[PDB]
Amino acid sequence: KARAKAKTRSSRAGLQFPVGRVHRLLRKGNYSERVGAGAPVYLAAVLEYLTAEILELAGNAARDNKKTRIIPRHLQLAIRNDEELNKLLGRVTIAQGGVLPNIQAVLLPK
Amino acid sequence: KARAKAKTRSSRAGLQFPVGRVHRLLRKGNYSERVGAGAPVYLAAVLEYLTAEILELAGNAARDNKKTRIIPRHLQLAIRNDEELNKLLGRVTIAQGGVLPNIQAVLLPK
Amino acid sequence: PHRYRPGTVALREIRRYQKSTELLIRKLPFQRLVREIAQDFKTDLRFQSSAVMALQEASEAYLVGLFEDTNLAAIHAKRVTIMPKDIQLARRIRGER
Amino acid sequence: KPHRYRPGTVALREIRRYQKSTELLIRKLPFQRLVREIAQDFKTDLRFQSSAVMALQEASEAYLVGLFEDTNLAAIHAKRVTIMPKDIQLARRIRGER
Amino acid sequence: KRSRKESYSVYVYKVLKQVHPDTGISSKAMGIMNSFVNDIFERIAGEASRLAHYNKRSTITSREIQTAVRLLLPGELAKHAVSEGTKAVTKYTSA
Amino acid sequence: KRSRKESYSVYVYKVLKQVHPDTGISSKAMGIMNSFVNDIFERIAGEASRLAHYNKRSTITSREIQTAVRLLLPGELAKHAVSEGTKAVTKYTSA
Amino acid sequence: KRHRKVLRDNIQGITKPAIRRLARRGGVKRISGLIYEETRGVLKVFLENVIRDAVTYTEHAKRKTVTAMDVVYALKRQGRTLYGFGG
Amino acid sequence: HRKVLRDNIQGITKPAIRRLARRGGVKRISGLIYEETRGVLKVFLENVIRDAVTYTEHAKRKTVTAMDVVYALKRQGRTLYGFG
DNA sequence: ATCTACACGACGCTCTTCCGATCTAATTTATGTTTGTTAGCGTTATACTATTCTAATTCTTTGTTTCGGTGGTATTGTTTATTTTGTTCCTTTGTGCGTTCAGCTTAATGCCTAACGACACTCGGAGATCGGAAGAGCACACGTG
DNA sequence: CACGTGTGCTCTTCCGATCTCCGAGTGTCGTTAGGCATTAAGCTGAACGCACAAAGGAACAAAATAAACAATACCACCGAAACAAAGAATTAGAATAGTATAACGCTAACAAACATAAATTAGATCGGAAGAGCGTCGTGTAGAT
Repeated sequence: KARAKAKTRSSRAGLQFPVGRVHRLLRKGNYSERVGAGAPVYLAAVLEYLTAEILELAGNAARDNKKTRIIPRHLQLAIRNDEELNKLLGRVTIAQGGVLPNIQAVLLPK
Repeated sequence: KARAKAKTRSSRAGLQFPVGRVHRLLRKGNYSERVGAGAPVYLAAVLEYLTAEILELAGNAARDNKKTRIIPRHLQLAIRNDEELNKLLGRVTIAQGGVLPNIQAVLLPK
Repeated sequence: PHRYRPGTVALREIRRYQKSTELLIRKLPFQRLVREIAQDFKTDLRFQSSAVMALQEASEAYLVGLFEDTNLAAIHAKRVTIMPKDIQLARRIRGER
Repeated sequence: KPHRYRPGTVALREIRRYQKSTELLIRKLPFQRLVREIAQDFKTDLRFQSSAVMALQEASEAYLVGLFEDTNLAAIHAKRVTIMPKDIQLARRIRGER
Repeated sequence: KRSRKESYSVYVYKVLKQVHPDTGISSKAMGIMNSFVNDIFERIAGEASRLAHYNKRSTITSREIQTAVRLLLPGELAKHAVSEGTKAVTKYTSA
Repeated sequence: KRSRKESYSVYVYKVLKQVHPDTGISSKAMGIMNSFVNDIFERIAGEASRLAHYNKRSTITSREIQTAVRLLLPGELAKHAVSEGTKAVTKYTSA
Repeated sequence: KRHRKVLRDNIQGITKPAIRRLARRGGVKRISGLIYEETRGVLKVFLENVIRDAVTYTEHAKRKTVTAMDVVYALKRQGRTLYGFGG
Repeated sequence: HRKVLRDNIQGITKPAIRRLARRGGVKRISGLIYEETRGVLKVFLENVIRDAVTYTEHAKRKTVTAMDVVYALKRQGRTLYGFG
C-alpha cells in the first residue's frame, strides 16, 4: 500500500539515538504495562546528551595526548576528571583504563 | 455451583505464609510475563523460614531480658548478633532499635 | 566533693545510650531544621509528623554509624579523641567524597 | 664506583609509569591456574573462556588497586608512608566488607 | 470506607506461636517484621527477574527462586532455605 | 546464519562526528560506550518503573523519566538533561 | 490575616550536648572541640541529599506535603533502608 | 583430563603484587602485605567465582562465560565496562 | 580498707497497649480451556584443552644500605564533670483551615495488528594511524667542591 | 648549597600492519495507519491532620570553673624494605591436534495464563484485661580515696 513519507521518530526529535529501539527495550524490559510516547524520546535525548558529554571530554583527552583515536584510557581520563560524571560512575570499572595520575602530596620527595 | 473441598495453597505446602498473596504480588509486581507454580510456594517457604529464623532469636533476646513481648530492640539484638543475618541486613536501619553494646577494648579503663 | 575522673561517666553514658533506644535530638530543633532545609527545594512544605520522625531516626542512625567508623579511624591513629580528619577519612574510605 | 638510586625514587618512577600505563600487572598463566583451582571448590571439570578469565583479571586488578588506594589513605592518616596489614583491615572495616 | 491496609501481620503472629507460644509481639516490632518480609521479597523477586532476563526466559520458575536464594542468602542460610523450599515444593506437588 | 548482535555502535559513531569530526574511536572503547549506554538505560528505566509503582500508575510517562533523571543524575547534569529532554519532547510534539 | 514564616539558621538547634549523646551511642569516649560544626555540616548535607530526593518524590506525586513513605523511598534510593515506617 | 590443581596462590608473586600496589600509588610496602593480599584476592575471587558458577549452573552450561563474570560483578555493585 | 553514687531488684498502682470477639468485603481458589515456553534430541564447528619447541621475559637469590616505624619522654592546651540560671521544649488545650484523598465521570493516549521499506549487521577488501625501532637531546636525580 | 655526570624519558623519523574506514548485500526491526480498551486528568465534598497559639513544668541547654588526661612535638635506634646484578625458570607465542561442548534447529508436552463463581480469610471496630511504665524502698556493684 502507498503510504505517506517515511520519517524515523529519532528524526522528528532531532536526535541521533534511536527512539524506536529505546521504546522496544522499554516495552520488552519489564518495567511497566504501559510506556508513554514521550518517554523514549526523553530517554534517548538524555542518553545522547550523556554520550556526547562523555565523548566531548574523551576527544579532548585524546587531543591532549597527541592522538586521533579514542582508547579506553581516554574514556577513563574523561570520566574520572569530570567532577559530576564521577558521581554517576563511581562504582564502575573500565577495562584497560587504568587510574588517574594521582600521587599524594606526602609521598612526593622533599 | 457445588465444588470439591476448599483448601488453601499454603495448606498444601504446610506453610503459614500465604502462597496466593505472594503469587499476586509476583504477578502484579512487574518481574516477568509468567510466574511458575512452584515459585510462590518456594518464595513463601523461604520467607517463612527467614521470619522464623528472626523470631526464634528475638524471642530468646526477649526471654534473656526478662520480657514476654518483642520490641524493636529485641529484633535489632537478634539481627546484629547473628553472624549471617547481619550480612543479609547490613545496610538496614531499624527504628527504635539502638545499637549493640559494643565498647572497643582500647577505651576500657586500665 | 565527689568529682569523677574524666571519661568515667562518659563510659557510663556509652553503656546507657547503647542500652537505650530513644531519640537523642529533641524533636523541636529537628523539625525546624528540616523545615529550613526543605524550603530551598519547595516553599510552603507541610510535613507529616511521622516523616520528620523518620528523618530523625535515619539521621541519628547515619550519624551513629559514622561515629563508629570515626572511632575506628581514630583508634587506628593511636588516639582516643575523634577529630574532623577522622570524619573526613571515614567519609572518604566509605566513598562519599 | 657504580650508580645506585635512593629508596623511593624508582618506586615513584614506577608509580608514575604504572599510573600512566594500562597493561595488566599479573601474568595471565598464574591467574588461569588460580581461578581454575578456586572454581574446583564449587564445580569440578569447569572449562573457562579466555574472555572470562580476562574479565576476572581486570576486575581483580581494579579491586586490588582501589583497595591499595584506600589503604594508602589509611596509612597516611596513621603518619606513615608504608602500608601495614592493619591498614588493609581498617580499609576493609570502614568499607563494610568484613 | 477507606482502602484495606494489607499487611503480613497475621502470618508473623502465626509463626511466632509455632516458635514461642508464650511470647507476644508489639505493634512497632510487627511493622518492622512487615518491612523485613517486604524487603526480602523485593530482593529475591528482583534478582530472580534479572536471572530470567539474562538467560532469555520469560518465566520465573522454582529454579530461578532457588538460584536467587543461593545468590542472595549467605552461608548456612542458603542451604537451609533451599531445603525448606524444595521440601515445600515436593509437599505441594504430592498434593 | 547466527543471531544478529544488536548494539549501540553506530549511534556513538554518529554522535562523535557531531562533536569531534577528526577523532576516531577503537573497538574496545566502542564496547565500553556500549556498556555505558546499556547501564544508564537500565538505571533510569528501573528507577522510573519503581516511580510508577510507588504512585500506583501503570504507565511510564515523560514525567517519570524526568523525575528519574532528577533523582539519578547529579548537579548540573540533571538540569542540562531535563533541558535536553524537554526540548526534544517539544520538538517531537510539534512534528 | 497572613503570618507566612520563613526560617533561617536552624542548624544551631542541634546542640553540642545533642551531638555528644549521638557520639555516646556510637561508642566515642573523647570528642574534640572542632567536631560539632563539621558534624552539623555533615548532617546538613545528608539531610539535603535525603530531603531533595523526598521533595522530588512528593512533587512527582503532585502533593504539597511530605509523607513518611517519601522519606523511606528516598533512603532506599541511597542504600540506607529504614524499617518501621511502611514499605 | 584427570587434573586437580593445588596451591596456585603462590603463582601471583610479590613482584606481581608490588606493581598492583604501585598502580594505586603506594610508595612503600611492608613484607606482611603479600600473603594478606593473596588472601584478600582469594576471598574476593571466591565470592565472584561462586556467583559466576551459580550463574552458569543456572544456564545449564559447563563453561564460564565472560557475561557470567560481568553479572557476578554487577550483583556486588562492581560494574565492569568492556566485556558486554 | 573504707565510703558513697548509681543500678538493678522487688513490690505495688494505675494504665494503655495487646489480645480476643464480631462484621463484612475482597481476594483466594476450583474447574475448565487455550496457548506459547521450554525440555529433548541431534549436529557442527569452534573454541577449549593439551602439548612441543624455542625464545625470552620475568621471577627468585642475595648482597648492600637507607630510612621509616616505633617506643619513650615532656609539655600545654583543652575536654570533661559539675553546678546554677535562664530558655526553650514538651505536654496539654484549643481553633481554624488547607491540603490530602476518595469518588465520579470522560478525554486523550497507548496497545495491538499488519504491511512496507529503510537501517544496522555481517562480510569483505583498501589504507593509514600507530606500534615498534634508531639516533639524538634534555629534565633531572644524584654526587663532590 | 651548587655545579658536572650519567640516566630515563621524551622527541624526531622511518617501516610494516593490523586495526579502522568504507562498499555491497540483506534480514529484521522500526515506521505508519486505524481501532479499541483503559488509564489518568479534572472537579468536588469530608475530614483528617497540619499549622498556629497559649500557658505552665521541667527538662535540657548554656555558661563558668577546676583539672586531669590526651594529643603532639621531638629524638634514638633498629630492622626491614628498596635497589641491583645474575642465573634460573617460568611464562609467552606460534603450531598441531584432538575434541567436549555449546549454539543453533525442529518437536511437543506440559505448564501457565484467563475467566467465573463460592467462600473462606483478613482487616476494621470495640472492649476487656494484663504486661508493663513508673514510684518507693532494698542490697550490691563499683569507683574514688
